[PDB]
Amino acid sequence: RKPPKGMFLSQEDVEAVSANATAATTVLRQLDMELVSVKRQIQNIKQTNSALKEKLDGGIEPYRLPEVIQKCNARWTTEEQLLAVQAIRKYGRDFQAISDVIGNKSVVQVKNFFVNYRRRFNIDEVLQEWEAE
Amino acid sequence: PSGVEGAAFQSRLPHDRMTSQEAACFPDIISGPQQTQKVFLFIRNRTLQLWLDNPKIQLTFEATLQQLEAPYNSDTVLVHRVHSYLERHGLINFGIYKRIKPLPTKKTGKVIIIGSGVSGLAAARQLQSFGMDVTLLEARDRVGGRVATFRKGNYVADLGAMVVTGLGGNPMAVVSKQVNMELAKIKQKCPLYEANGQAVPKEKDEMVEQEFNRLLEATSYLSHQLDFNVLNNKPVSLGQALEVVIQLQEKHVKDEQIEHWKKIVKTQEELKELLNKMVNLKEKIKELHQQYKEASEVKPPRDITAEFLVKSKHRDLTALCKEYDELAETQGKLEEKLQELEANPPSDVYLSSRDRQILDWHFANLEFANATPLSTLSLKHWDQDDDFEFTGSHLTVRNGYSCVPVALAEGLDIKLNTAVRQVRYTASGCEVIAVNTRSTSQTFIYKCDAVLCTLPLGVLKQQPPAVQFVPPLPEWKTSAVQRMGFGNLNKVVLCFDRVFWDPSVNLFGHVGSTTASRGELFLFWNLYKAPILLALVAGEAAGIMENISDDVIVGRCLAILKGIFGSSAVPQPKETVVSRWRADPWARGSYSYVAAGSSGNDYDLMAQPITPGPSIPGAPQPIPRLFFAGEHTIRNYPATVHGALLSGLREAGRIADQFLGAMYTL
Ligand SMILES: CC(=N)C[C@@H](c1ccccc1)[C@]12Nc3cc(C)c(C)cc3N(C[C@H](O)[C@H](O)[C@H](O)COP(=O)(O)OP(=O)(O)OC[C@H]3O[C@@H](n4cnc5c(N)ncnc54)[C@H](O)[C@@H]3O)C1=NC(=O)NC2=O
Repeated sequence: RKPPKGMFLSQEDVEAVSANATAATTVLRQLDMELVSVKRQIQNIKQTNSALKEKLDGGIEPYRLPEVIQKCNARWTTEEQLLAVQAIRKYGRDFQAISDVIGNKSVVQVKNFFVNYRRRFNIDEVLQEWEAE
Repeated sequence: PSGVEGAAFQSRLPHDRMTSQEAACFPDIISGPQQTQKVFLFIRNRTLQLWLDNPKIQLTFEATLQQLEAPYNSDTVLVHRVHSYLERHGLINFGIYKRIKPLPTKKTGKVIIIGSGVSGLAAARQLQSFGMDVTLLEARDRVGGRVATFRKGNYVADLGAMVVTGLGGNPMAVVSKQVNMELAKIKQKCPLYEANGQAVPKEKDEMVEQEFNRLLEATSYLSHQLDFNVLNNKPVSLGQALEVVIQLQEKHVKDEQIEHWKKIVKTQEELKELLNKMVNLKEKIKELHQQYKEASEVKPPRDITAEFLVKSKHRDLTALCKEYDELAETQGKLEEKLQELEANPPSDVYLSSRDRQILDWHFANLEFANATPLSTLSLKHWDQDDDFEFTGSHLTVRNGYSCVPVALAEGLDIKLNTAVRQVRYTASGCEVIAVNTRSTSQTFIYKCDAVLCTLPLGVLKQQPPAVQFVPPLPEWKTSAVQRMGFGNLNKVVLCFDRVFWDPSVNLFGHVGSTTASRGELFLFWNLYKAPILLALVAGEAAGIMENISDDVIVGRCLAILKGIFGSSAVPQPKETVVSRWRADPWARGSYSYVAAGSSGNDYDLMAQPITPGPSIPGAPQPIPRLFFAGEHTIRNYPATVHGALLSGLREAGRIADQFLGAMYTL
């Protein structure tokens, strides 16, 4: 019903290796060259990646900023309201970004701000100008 | 098996079923009620048991009926019919036994048997037992034919048949009780030794053998499951198929490597795209940090836009730093996945040069068993006689196999040195024209009712013929002769003064240097009481080594043995003999094999008797005159002694039926 274990023999393969006098040597050479081809292709991309790794040396260490640890506040200082309006102008609806810019306002408080100070800070107009870019 | 059922097995018969032959002689019983069949079968099996329990004395009908019980001994004609059938076809009272009823005073019919090999001798004894006039014509100065035994002093070594291939259902088991045969079991273990002269480690000595067995199963799969049996009109050989299987196993090895390195490039190219994204991000982070720095240099107090810039760029920087860290995360995963794949590559090669040479020994061993290059064997049929193999350990005849034919030859009219030149067969009878081998001009004529031809297939193949048939053998017979394979294997007898090998090791291999010479002195036997080593020449090497003198052959033998046991532990041989079976004019080879383009059906064709045309036109259909026995005529047991023996028994039964009449069929 099926070939022995560790033995590989398909109807397709038999016909291909018995097609002529040296169809056996031909098929085995096409794979011998295919192997050499792929082997030197490996060292090539290995070389390319080795150079790209060296250009990443040091990582992003001299570019990391220390962690700002501030507690979330409920009241809006005029300052924070003004930061918010500018954050909307730059980020639109990315409430997470806006929250991070202000620093001491939670993502929900940011969404609340959108409805509370909606008319007073023409947030409709501010948002439509963000989309204009 | 044991009892009455074991006797059926020991006679190669199904204990609980009637054979085709039995159906022919007893058509009343087999077509009858099931109860009668079982009575028949028991009678048959019990009679066989009686003969088998004591094969040194004739088993008569009277003695048989005596030991039968009710309700089996009630029908005395049924018992007489069964006994007669078994005696006629040589299932009981065959070989060498003491006769209770001394042979009939006058004989009936005359048979000339060509050749006093085992097949010839077996028939001769039977026909004489049936009361026929029998004369055997042997070309050699000895009986046995391809059962040749070298004897000198105490050295005894078979140049021909050597092995009893298991006693389970072997007619030679019966013969071995009748003849003083010193049967010694063969220890299976065979240590190989490479060209260098050093053993193959059990590690490889199993990897190769298991691969060899796997390669055979694979050819069997190629034949039966993929129907790969004809290629370019030519029938596919075992060799061709083995080559194809090996090539596909080398192909798979490469296919595996290709798709493994193909896994590496796909992952390495994923890394390439990730490192590019990382370099471009570290670039933007570099610039963005500078911008944040410059925004922080603007010291307070600052307006809200300037304060926003600082905060905004701070957010943007940690956001891009979030990405780079998640990209360095992925880099670590891909970077170790590459050390994963590079750590475990697939197989480098299918078989190395060292491997392929040890495999070639296994191929040579198979070429030895079939006495022919694997490229000559039929893929579909080379092993058609596997199902009929005997049970039990293979044995050797320690006192020389010739003891068997010589024992059979006793009390028989044998003309030695008598080379048959022509066989003439007509509606009225036969004349055989032979000459004296010593002075070829001295001619003999033999007139007979029937001729039993036991000429080897090698002989029958000769072109131009060594034996002429008048009239010529029919096209269906000669085509079978041409189609069938007649192979070759040779032996080198090496007689020493001392044992320098492992005495508990029966056989040990020598691995050749090339595929071309794998057969050349590949195996050595240590079987005899005396210090004798026997060297085999198989495969393509057998035919070539025959053109080389004994000294050179013995030279190469010593060389090989030196490499294995030490250059000073191997002395000069006192006596040496080299067989040349293909050269031998009375053999022209060693034994038959199922050639590519042949089948087991050709063996049946070989066994078919020839019936001459009528003398006077319009005269009734003549009796068959020319019968064939021998190794190459028995489909289920070809190329063996027991096969030859059995074919003899077969023909003797057929001839006696023809010329003495079958009284038991009523
Ligand atoms: C399966 C096997 N392969 C069995 C063997 C085996 C091998 C490996 C592992 C285990 C066992 C195995 N080994 C083994 C080795 C070698 C080296 C050879 C050679 C053969 C065998 N065989 C096969 C058997 O040896 C083989 O099958 C039988 O012995 C053959 O018996 P006939 O059928 O009767 O043929 P023949 O004896 O020729 O009688 C014909 C006579 O006619 C004469 N004549 C000629 N011309 C004439 C003329 N013009 N006018 C007048 N006369 C003329 C001519 O001179 C001759 O006397 C073995 N048979 C076994 O049972 N066991 C063995 O071990």
